Amino acid sequence: QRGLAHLVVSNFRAEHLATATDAYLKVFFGGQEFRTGVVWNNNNPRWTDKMDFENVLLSTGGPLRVQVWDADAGADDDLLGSCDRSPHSGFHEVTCELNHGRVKFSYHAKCLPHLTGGTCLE
Ligand SMILES: [Ca+2]
Repeated sequence: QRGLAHLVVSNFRAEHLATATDAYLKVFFGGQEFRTGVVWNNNNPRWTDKMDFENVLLSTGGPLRVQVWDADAGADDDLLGSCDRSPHSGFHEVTCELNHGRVKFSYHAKCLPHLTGGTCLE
């Protein structure tokens, strides 16, 4: 099958998210899902998570979706914002502007052998 790649997403951090924020991320690609921990009381959080999505369909299986949530203990959490990317092969630094502030992360996408092209369709 064409369009297949290894996808690893990392180096998650956010800026100016507010007035106190308790942020965590949910990160999706196709049917797969990761969730980070909560950084309590911080408008510029960083998370150490490395998210290996292993083999994915880079073309059709997307998008890569990052949700930035504010944990509210004893109530419903607040969705601060969300962004989508259609990943391309290589190494990429993403900046997602939110209504307030932004979230940043990197990803590496490498086509499976005998595939090439920016979305591994060739
Ligand atoms: Ca809650």
